[PDB]
Amino acid sequence: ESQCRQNYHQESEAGINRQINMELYACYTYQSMAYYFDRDDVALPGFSKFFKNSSDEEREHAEKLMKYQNKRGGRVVLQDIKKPDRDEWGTGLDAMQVALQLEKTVNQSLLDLHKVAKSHQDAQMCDFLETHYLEEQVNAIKEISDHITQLKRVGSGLGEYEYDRRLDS
Amino acid sequence: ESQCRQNYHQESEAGINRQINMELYACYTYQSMAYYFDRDDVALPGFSKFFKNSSDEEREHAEKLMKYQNKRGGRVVLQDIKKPDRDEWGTGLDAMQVALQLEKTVNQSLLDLHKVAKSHQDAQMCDFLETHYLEEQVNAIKEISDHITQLKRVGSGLGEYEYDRRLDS
Amino acid sequence: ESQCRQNYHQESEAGINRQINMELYACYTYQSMAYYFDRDDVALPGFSKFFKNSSDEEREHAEKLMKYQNKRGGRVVLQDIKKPDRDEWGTGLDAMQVALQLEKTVNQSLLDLHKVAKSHQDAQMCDFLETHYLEEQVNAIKEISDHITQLKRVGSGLGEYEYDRRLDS
Amino acid sequence: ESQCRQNYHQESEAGINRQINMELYACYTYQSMAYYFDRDDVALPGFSKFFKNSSDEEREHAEKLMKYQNKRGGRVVLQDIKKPDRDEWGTGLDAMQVALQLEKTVNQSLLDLHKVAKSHQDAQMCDFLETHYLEEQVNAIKEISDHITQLKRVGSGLGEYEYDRRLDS
Ligand SMILES: [Fe+3]
Ligand SMILES: [Fe+3]
Ligand SMILES: [Fe+3]
Ligand SMILES: [Fe+3]
Repeated sequence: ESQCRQNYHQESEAGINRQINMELYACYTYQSMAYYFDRDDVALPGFSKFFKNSSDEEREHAEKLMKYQNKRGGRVVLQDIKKPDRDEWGTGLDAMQVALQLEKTVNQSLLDLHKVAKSHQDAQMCDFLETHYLEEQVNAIKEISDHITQLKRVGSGLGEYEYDRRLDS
Repeated sequence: ESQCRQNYHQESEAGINRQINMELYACYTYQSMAYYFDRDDVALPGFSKFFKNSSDEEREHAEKLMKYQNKRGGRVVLQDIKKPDRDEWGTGLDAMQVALQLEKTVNQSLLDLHKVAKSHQDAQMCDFLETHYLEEQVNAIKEISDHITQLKRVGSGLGEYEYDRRLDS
Repeated sequence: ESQCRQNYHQESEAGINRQINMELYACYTYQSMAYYFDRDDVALPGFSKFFKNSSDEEREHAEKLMKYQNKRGGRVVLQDIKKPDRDEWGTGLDAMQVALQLEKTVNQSLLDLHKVAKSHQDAQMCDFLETHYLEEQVNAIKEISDHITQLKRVGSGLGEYEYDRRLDS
Repeated sequence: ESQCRQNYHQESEAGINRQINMELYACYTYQSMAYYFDRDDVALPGFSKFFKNSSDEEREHAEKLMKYQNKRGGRVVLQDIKKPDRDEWGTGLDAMQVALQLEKTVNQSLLDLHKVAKSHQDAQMCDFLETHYLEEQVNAIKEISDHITQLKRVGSGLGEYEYDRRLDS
């Protein structure tokens, strides 16, 4: 047993490893959308940049969990990173609806994992997830929702071009 | 009864006073290690400086609890500060193992006291301890653990000299 | 058929996707080594930083291939990313030997893919791989080889500690 | 026989003169599109600026071949520059489709000429074309292709006006 370990349950630890894989899956999907919108027959560089940055943030989320695992005395165990669901992602509106459901999926995995820690009375881990994970998801979901509403307002064609310019700046 | 007092249980208050004394005990032990490594027959100024700073942080921890006690309407009641366990602390590796067990002791006293506050539904006090106490202990324990692992890697003699240079910068 | 496509053979295209997956696999193994050395019972932060940066570079390599794929009119197709071979990586010297064999694996794949492009007379793709991929692998293999030679010179114990300081500074 | 000449085949030399004329023809067509969009009944100053710059780049490409010709010991021989194919170029989307087919024509000629040099084992000339000509054509074709995709997204009318602002800014 690790010399750090104090108040850190086996179940919390494996949840972290589960969530790490979840973040990496999010990162992989976002990265696929990014280069999907870089395609010459899509050509939406603002959407492309928005998802590339979303990707880099999910990967940052994952490494902080890895860092946390070590801080508490857990051990990182990595699984395969499953490829994204689709190879093509449709219109800009389509990919953002996928993004919303993705972020909500991640939020649920995080809310479940907060439950494990509260159950085991892991107060520090609860605050860790409150401060560094749950608040980001709430902002991320609201922001993507706003995007969805705007993409429906402007419609297709010129409207989708104009919103892409908005993500590009 | 204090005009501040709201949602602050008698048991939470006396736990604070208990923890204050615990922090001061930590400060006193660290201060003893600091000047132990300042001895001419020990002469490890980097270890000396590491523990002197650890001491100053524990004392800062204690005064913030005193400040908190007053914020909530409690009353600070101070007890004797028991002298440290040992007068001499052995090698640099030895004193860090003592430090780890010390920090873990403090972490347990804090985790227990978080339980009192959660039990009394003292949400504000839980966040106070999450934000300002529990996260520091997790970082402090991990950092001391790393030190222990390194002190075993470099061994005694020149290796302990080299690590002391690392704490001195 | 993409309006971009000119002189871009379907076999070259599928190799890019192949190499993309290989780079991502390299990235994943380095990420694993990085947080392996961040463990409290390993505690080699220099080695940890070296592999975290190596990780970030492989992902950079992968995104430039995705970018290239789109430039030539190909289409990115992502596969799973297989978990790294090991969960623990031993000593600093051990993980570097793995890194050399990893880099050589990546170099071999890149060399094979340069063959596919020269066969199809894809001159631009050859220079792309020459300029942005083959030169880095040669430098990377040599640098890791130097690291291996040095880690054997200093031996274990204090010597592995000293080299970790060299990777950190 | 030039005192420079080494490993420079007469067929490579005559191809350079061939390509010089091709670059100048590209330059001339872009110059025509530029002032086509400066017409008061077209009035697309962004498109006009984009093609004026494209014009200036092709002439730059041509002068570097003349410069190269002299470096290797060849001799520049200039032919007529044929008027552009059209006098009017239609919509912004139309002229970009012409531009893509133009760039691909130039790319094809450059690829053929790279073949002539590799056959004659003119390694330096291959890298010259790889470094200074083939990479730019790949980027140019992709950028124009992106433009084509966007001009179809925004449609005509306001959409063509908005994209013109994007090329102007
Ligand atoms: Fe995330
Ligand atoms: Fe403390
Ligand atoms: Fe690589
Ligand atoms: Fe040109």
